[PDB]
Amino acid sequence: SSLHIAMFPWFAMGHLIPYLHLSNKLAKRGHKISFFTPKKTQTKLEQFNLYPNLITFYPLNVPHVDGLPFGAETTSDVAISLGPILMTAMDQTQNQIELLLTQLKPQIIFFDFVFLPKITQRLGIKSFLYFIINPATISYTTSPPRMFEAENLTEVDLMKPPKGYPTSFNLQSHEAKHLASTRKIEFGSGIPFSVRSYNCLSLTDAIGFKGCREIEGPYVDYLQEQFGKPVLLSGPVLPEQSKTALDEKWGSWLGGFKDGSLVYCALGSELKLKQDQFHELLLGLELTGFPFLAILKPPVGFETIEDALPEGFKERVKEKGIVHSGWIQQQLILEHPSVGCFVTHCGAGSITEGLVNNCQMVLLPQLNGDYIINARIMGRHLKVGVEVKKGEEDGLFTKESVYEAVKIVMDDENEIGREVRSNHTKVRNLLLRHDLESSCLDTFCEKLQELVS
Ligand SMILES: O=c1c(O[C@@H]2O[C@H](CO)[C@H](O)[C@H](O)[C@H]2O)c(-c2ccc(O)c(O)c2)oc2cc(O)cc(O)c12
Ligand SMILES: O=c1ccn([C@@H]2O[C@H](COP(=O)(O)OP(=O)(O)O)[C@@H](O)[C@H]2O)c(=O)[nH]1
Repeated sequence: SSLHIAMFPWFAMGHLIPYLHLSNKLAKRGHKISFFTPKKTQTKLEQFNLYPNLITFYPLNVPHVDGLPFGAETTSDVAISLGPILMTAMDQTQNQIELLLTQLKPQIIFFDFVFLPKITQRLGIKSFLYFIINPATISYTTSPPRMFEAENLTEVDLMKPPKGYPTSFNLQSHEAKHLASTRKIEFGSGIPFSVRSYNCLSLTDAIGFKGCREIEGPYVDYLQEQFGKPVLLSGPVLPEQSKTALDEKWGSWLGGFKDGSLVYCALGSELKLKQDQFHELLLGLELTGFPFLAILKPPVGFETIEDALPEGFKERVKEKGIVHSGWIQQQLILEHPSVGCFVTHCGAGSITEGLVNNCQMVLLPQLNGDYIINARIMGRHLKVGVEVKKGEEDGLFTKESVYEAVKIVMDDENEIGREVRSNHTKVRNLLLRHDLESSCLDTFCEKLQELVS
């Protein structure tokens, strides 16, 4: 029988988009989806709704919170430092969420962040905490062994995995320092960041993650053993095709370059670089001599790309490089045959989009636990990309380190480049295997049915 599932993702494009990809896959199997979205953002989401008769959007008014910029609805609307205020606004949607659940009466609600399970169990609805970040990240920072240390968890503590963690990788000093401090910072309604997610993990009926057994399996197993409740896998949430073909302006421009010759660089929809690293990144791309398309916000303190470019940059790169601030159809750009290299901030959505395509991956994780852990897994475990080197204590890169990583992967005679290409091909063949995503969804839907039994 078909399930009625409500979707309540965090107010961020990197959560809304894969939640909607998954919504489409579930609607193809006959399930009815009630998709909760901030009101103005719904217009930008319609392009991803392939089953409008089964997936219905329900708008949420993002409430005012002192400090939240007027009209803001997603993390793409606010500086990263204002994310906690947007979380307070999510928390404050509780009244309109309660109303929606009582009228719509879904069997299950998928959610982020809102530690909701008390309301749903009052209403006889099953709560499902559904992550689109890596379960390796949650396992590393939010498993019970980490939370019982409370404020005694130091940077030295975070240089080791928690007890029982299933794999090994290394963090740099500045990364463990970042994890140790930001963990304690309030993220919405006075709740420390890791406490919030741990409360969600503890109070929800079941947990799910984007991913497959072959890659995410050890982490989901560890989390199931630690929290003693089902931790499901949805499959890798392969991107669905959009109803909008590639913008002719980009299609024309990309089509002027030889196959596999262009370096595409994008650091997602949320973050802004500081000027000095913006300069180092752009000079590093220029040094390679390959054509490039860099999708970047103007750096901190600047309002236009033009004002922040290194001196003489436009004049030198001419028509071979574009640095662009606006939202583009990244999934369609990565499919274009001109693209030979993807310099990625290692957001989990961008990683999936890179892996299912042919571009060589250069890993430039920004300062966020999931980006860093995705980068270590991709660079050291799957070995599908080359990571740009950062200073151990300062977390900064040089233009020469960007140049070096791109040069390695784009050099047909470089054996590291050939290696990461071969490994990437193996991972793409896995993720696109004719029965991989379907058998993940088969198991996923069987366990959701068990949950509502
Ligand atoms: O990046 C992490 C992350 O997601 C991001 O969190 C950012 C906070 O600044 C932004 O909000 C951003 O948009 C969002 O994607 C979540 C998270 C997601 C969904 C949940 O339901 C939830 O409970 C937790 O947990 C983490 C836990 C870590 O220890 C380290 C991490 O790096 C993350
Ligand atoms: O200009 C842009 C920026 C991002 N994306 C998409 O937005 C999502 C970003 O998710 P990810 O986890 O990679 O990064 P975030 O933006 O959340 O840091 C992915 O599906 C990207 O394809 C896009 O289409 N155009």
